[PDB]
Amino acid sequence: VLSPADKTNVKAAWGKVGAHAGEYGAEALERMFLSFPTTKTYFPHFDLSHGSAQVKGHGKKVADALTNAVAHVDDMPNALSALSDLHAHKLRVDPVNFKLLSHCLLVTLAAHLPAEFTPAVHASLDKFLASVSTVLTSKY
Amino acid sequence: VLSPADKTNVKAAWGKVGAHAGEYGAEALERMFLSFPTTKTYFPHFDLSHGSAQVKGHGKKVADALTNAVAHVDDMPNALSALSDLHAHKLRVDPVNFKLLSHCLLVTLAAHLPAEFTPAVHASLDKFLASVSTVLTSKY
Amino acid sequence: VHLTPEEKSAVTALWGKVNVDEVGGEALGRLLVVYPWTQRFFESFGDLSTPDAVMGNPKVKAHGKKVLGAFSDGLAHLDNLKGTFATLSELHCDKLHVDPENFRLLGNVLVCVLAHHFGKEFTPPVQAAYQKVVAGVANALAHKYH
Amino acid sequence: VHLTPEEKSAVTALWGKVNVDEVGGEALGRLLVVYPWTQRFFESFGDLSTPDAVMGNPKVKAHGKKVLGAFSDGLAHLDNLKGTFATLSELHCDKLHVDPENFRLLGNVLVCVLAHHFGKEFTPPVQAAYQKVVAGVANALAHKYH
Ligand code: HEM
Ligand code: HEM
Ligand code: HEM
Ligand code: HEM
Repeated sequence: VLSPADKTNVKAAWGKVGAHAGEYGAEALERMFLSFPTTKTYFPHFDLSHGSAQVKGHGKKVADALTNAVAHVDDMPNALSALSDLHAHKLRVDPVNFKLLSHCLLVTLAAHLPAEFTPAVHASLDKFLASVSTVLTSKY
Repeated sequence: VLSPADKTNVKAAWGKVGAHAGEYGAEALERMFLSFPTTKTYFPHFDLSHGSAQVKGHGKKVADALTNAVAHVDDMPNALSALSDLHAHKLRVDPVNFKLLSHCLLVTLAAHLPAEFTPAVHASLDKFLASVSTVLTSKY
Repeated sequence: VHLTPEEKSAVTALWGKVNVDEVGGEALGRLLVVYPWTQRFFESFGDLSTPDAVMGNPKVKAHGKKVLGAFSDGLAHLDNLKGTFATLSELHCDKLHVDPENFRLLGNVLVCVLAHHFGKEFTPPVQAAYQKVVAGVANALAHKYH
Repeated sequence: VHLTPEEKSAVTALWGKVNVDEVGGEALGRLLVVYPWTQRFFESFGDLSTPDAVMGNPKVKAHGKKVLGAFSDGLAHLDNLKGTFATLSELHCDKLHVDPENFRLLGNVLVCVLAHHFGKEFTPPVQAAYQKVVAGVANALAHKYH
């Protein structure tokens, strides 16, 4: 579940992120790969070095998926249907890894939104990312 | 998600369990309390000894909730609404604990259904119990 | 890990009844079927399209033997699981890069296999003792992350 | 746990800038708000009805100090975390009965608090080094389950 409060908190947070969405996505990816090196095995063909155009490009895609989820918060399974299929079936992502990327996305937001990242907003974002992760892991 | 195959597997499994539902529930509880002693703290006022009428009684309630979920597999959040509220809000059950009880429920079924507990049926039951657990943890 | 004598007895007594040529491939097989992302680390093994495919698969049955071989080993060395699994940790951690939650899962699947095969014999205290074992093995395998 | 010199530097340099009277209660507070089941082990502390209640609560701020005290300690003893936390493990495991996943969560919340306070300074390599630390602390705290 996501309360109306959680939804306004999440919308608010994404509002302030603004056009930095893609860049924060790339940063969250880098945080994940450095902090949790096991996640690197899903991207053997990427250059994962700092400044990698491939991480940057992929960060924008991750952020765009998250924004699409925010924009359709009440029907995420439908919105995220192809992505769920991709990650469970083709990519076979270990469900544990969604928790790790979600934490790095939270770290990234915290690192950039000193005002917005209140305890309440932290809580709402955590639930939002857990709901996305639930969707993305629904199709094994 | 639960495919039509998963649903027929789960229905089949519950069919063979039959009137032993409550007894298996009590057994699953005992397996959990012995294997995962941390779970015992949620039942300070229970006698948890073997043969405990309180474990037996509570086992029947657990099994009846599971059967109600099976019986309304396509609308579990509605069916399990009060139970989700109870466990998240009043009881504050650590979400990790649902995984542990789910494993003991699987062990119990395996211990009693040599014919039914095929690899495919194992898989369907795991997904069924993960869906119930998802519902019961949706309301923090 | 600390097993009491009654715990050691419960484990050892059942473990001598185990078909070491079969239980291993049954546990590994079920793991690949129940937790399909684990099939990421086994594309080589061939037809994993179906449960029958995975279960009736040679490389699975072949490999589960060693896997089962590992658990037997540590059952003799609850005192020194870290020392026992030292090598194999760098294998799954430094070389394979596998999350330690997955070792807990294999352990739990092995427990389900033991219950399936022993039925009534796999009582709640016997399960409790086997949980300590697979917990200790999973942890020792993950020491190269710790 | 093995921190490289650059990892040790990244951690130590930031850790000296930390307000030890505040960060502790911020991390603990957020844990109780974000993961509300953790409030099961703290009914005594009073008004935990709201985030403002929890955050603006004396017993939380009081207790987070010690909690933060613990992490500082282990930051001096990455060589002997098990030896460092020995006592406190029997406390949370044998006496309190707490799942080790929860220690990982507190560690992650502390990392979010560090990022919030240090912003740009909390770079991805600095985070990576802090993750090794909180991972090692969480594991050492759970040794009384292992
Ligand atoms: C909030 C969680 C996640 C979101 C929103 C997300 C989003 C996306 C999106 C939008 C793509 C687009 C691919 C494309 O269309 O070009 C993608 C691909 C991919 N994702 Fe994720 N993802 C998430 C979690 C994860 C995790 C945890 C992993 C593994 C650690 C992962 C691994 C991959 C891989 C390997 C690809 C394909 C990379 C390639 O070869 O191009 N994802 N993801
Ligand atoms: C498949 C998962 C679960 C199911 C189907 C389930 C079902 C139920 C049901 C039907 C009740 C009924 C209470 C009543 O109406 O009298 C109950 C109560 C309760 N459950 Fe669960 N439950 C599950 C998981 C858990 C877990 C993991 C824990 C903690 C380890 C837990 C702890 C409790 C407690 C403490 C009560 C109240 C006990 C009392 O004081 O009477 N439950 N549950
Ligand atoms: C649970 C998730 C696990 C995964 C995903 C995994 C993955 C793998 C992979 C990919 C290999 C190499 C096989 C190949 O492709 O040639 C391997 C080897 C092996 N694994 Fe696992 N592993 C897991 C857990 C375990 C555990 C818990 C044990 C024993 C306690 C174990 C015992 C072994 C052994 C004994 C070998 C090979 C020995 C040899 O070749 O000399 N594995 N594993
Ligand atoms: C993460 C979940 C945790 C929970 C739910 C938990 C729970 C508790 C509880 C109930 C107490 C007793 C407080 C009281 O009611 O009087 C306590 C004490 C304490 N905890 Fe935690 N704990 C957790 C993790 C940690 C971690 C990771 C650390 C440090 C690394 C820590 C450090 C301490 C300290 C230093 C004390 C008391 C010291 C003293 O009183 O002498 N806790 N904890």
